[PDB]
Amino acid sequence: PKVLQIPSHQIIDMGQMVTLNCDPVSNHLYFYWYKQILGQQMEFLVNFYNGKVMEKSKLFKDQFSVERPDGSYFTLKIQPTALEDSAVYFCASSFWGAYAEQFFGPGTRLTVLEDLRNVTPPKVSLFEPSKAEISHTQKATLVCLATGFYPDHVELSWWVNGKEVHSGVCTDPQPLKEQPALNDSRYSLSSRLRVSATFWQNPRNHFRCQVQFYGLSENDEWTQDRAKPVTQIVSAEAWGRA
Amino acid sequence: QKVQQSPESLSVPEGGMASLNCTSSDRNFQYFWWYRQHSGEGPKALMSIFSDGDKKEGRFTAHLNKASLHVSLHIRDSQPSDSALYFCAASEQNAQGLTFGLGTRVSVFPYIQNPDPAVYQLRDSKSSDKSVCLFTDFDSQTNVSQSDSDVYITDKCVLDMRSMDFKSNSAVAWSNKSDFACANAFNNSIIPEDTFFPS
Repeated sequence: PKVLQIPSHQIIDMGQMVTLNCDPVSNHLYFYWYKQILGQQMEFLVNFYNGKVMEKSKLFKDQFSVERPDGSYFTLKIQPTALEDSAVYFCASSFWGAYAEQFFGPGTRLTVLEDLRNVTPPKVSLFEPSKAEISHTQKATLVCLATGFYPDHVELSWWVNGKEVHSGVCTDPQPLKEQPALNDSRYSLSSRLRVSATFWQNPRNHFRCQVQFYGLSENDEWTQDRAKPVTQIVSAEAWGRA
Repeated sequence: QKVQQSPESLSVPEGGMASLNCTSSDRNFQYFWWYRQHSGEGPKALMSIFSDGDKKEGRFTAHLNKASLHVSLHIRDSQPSDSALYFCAASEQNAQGLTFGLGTRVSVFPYIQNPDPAVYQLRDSKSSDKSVCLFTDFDSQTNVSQSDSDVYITDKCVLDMRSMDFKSNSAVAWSNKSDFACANAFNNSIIPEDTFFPS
């Protein structure tokens, strides 16, 4: 019993249309769109039942389109996209309507930019464990930095001997702005993976920090000299050492 | 703000208790929900409370007094997975969207049994020129302050080495500024006098 949403991330420039898709619980009759600003304040936009938009808040711009064609996703379409539309949009559905538990999707993170020319993938560096830490604690912390990326659509994961690990890992909850002053600032993100020192010391062990970057697609034009900053993975690797 | 929540945020030791409070400035909204949201997910209802009194769902207890429109959530035996943003949401008698409070951010922190605060330098695996400073193994109530436009310092982060039943805090700092070094990386923070600074 989980509501689904795609896409998880959307970057778009101004004056366009984007489509937010929601797949509500199979037998639910009431569908909702909400939006969350700056990772906290949650605001109702609009709901839908009996095949029609019903309630709308002051935040709902009627220029937006809300539909649920037979056998297709519940959708919100934002047009023309504006900078102020940037937010995480969450869909929800419920069985009995008002007083029923509303089941929320995982959200779509929409970033609207003035132009796409600044989109830039991360540089990723892996910093190896300190000999002093190993000496003092019998433990070894690897640190990974993803830097210089924009906008801040990334997910970081750690891979040991070709297998993803979660134990021993902690990644900053949010990227930090490199130049707080700017509205166009690039971001950095750090993570640690801590393993027993003897595991880091084993040269048969392979460690990889991986950053999944959400960027441009083939449908986006690119005329600048540097590589097209497409959706891609950037990783840094190292083998354990004595 | 129709629905008002407090406190703004709260730190709770693992195994500990927490009390979240909520009110409405509008007597029309008398039907309340508590929702929880983890980073990168959508809200998930914990429980509703529509009548005066107490309701229980596992380690969670909600209380409502309609007369005063006081609502609260009480968490017992807090678990690391309880770290989340907690929203009070309400709806009016008479289907509408929910109205949410600003939320309370709850962090459940580990009790560090044998604290061993230290700042280490780690070198880049592809180039020995660049490095970061790792402040680690400090106590969970140590506060890491942000700080110079060209010096970067992350918030403290709890990692859990599951098989060892071992958790530890860390923060990372780095910079290209000529005067930056691990010895002074975290100077704007109050750190234990016995912090280990090797070389």
